[PDB]
Amino acid sequence: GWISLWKGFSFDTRPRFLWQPKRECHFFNGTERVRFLDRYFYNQEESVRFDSDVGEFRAVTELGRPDAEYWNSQKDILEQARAAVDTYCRHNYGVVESFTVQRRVQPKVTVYPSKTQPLQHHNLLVCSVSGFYPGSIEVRWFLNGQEEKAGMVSTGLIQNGDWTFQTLVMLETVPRSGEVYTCQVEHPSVTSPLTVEWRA
Amino acid sequence: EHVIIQAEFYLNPDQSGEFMFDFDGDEIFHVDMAKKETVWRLEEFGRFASFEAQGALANIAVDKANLEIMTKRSNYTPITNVPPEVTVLTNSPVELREPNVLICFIDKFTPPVVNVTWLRNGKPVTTGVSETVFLPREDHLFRKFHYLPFLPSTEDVYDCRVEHWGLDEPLLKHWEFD
Ligand SMILES: *[C@@H]1O[C@H](CO[C@@H]2O[C@@H](C)[C@@H](O)[C@@H](O)[C@@H]2O)[C@@H](O)[C@H](O[C@@H]2O[C@@H](C)[C@@H](O)[C@@H](O)[C@@H]2O)[C@H]1NC(C)=O
Ligand SMILES: *[C@@H]1O[C@H](CO)[C@@H](O)[C@H](O)[C@H]1NC(C)=O
Repeated sequence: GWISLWKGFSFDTRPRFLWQPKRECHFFNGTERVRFLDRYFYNQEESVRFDSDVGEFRAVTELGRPDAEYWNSQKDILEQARAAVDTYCRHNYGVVESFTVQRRVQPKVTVYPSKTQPLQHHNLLVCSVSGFYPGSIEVRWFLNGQEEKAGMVSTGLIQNGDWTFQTLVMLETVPRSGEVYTCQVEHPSVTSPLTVEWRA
Repeated sequence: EHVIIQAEFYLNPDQSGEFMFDFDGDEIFHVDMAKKETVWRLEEFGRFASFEAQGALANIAVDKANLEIMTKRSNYTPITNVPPEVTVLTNSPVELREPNVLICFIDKFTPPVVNVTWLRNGKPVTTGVSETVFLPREDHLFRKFHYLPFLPSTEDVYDCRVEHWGLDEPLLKHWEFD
């Protein structure tokens, strides 16, 4: 299919002036509930906005006040915006859905000891989860069937910018012989949880 | 729950403009203004969809005309520089002599003008490097990624050097094997 753009409407120390249109389509439960926003930003400051849940243009700052009023008086401009949820959002959703909403890339999970600082014996177990999509993920540490919930630091979700994610979850522990640690990963690319064991 | 964003900008006096689609924070495509060309973020995307880059060129023209109207209306109020914060990380856990990728993540900045150089042992590198366009944020600052494929070793150290008008000095973020 052909992605259709939203055309929108018409209104070194030297100074810069920046114009930022943002056309947002918010989807809930597929295209069951869709929300469209036409947002115009001047020097990072929103001036005028069309929100499909409101049904008319609104000035966010005084700078956008003339255009919100004029656009709201135009039957044709206003009905174009109110139709955008269909002519624009739902259209583009059907075009890109197969390789965006449905994209699934499996994580690579590895476990390795590390150190908080120059120490003599490893005091961190690192569960490295990388290369996955989408970003929704759960990473849990277990020590012999008991979930370790204390003494954990995570990098959080790291977006690599190439449609893959990465995350590291560190367990603060000096491993003792006979202890079996399990990192458990839940991700929509796999039906069951992923587990990776590490022994001292 | 998903969000698709058509994000554009035009910047004076640089006369820079960009046009891109964002899906849940990742780029679907942008339009190469010089080459009149749709550039998909992953090559496979272009085998499932199409976009007329001419339409993006037309939107940029309207953006320029809108900018000049609003610049005058604001009595030429300029934008406040916001300097980036820079993070250098690897694509995956680093293993010696096993190919990896250095990522320079440039975040939370505006206007969308930046100079980025990869340095290996203090020397600028340009071989195999790649970059993204200026990506949107919810707070309407920008993101950008720069990439450098590398062979990890104990001998080479790396820096991503970032210059921005909101910074007093070049920002260098270091990376080395530990
Ligand atoms: C831009 O300047 C307009 C006039 O220039 C100034 O006028 C006053 C404020 C004084 O400082 C003088 O020295 C300057 O030359 C000013 O009218 C305009 O204000 C905007 O337009 C007026 C008509 C009102 O609607 C007001 O509420 C607006 O702010 C200045 N523009 C802005 C965005 O401030
Ligand atoms: C990038 O480098 C050029 C060349 O010196 C310079 O003119 C421009 O101002 C720089 N941009 C920055 C530092 O943001």
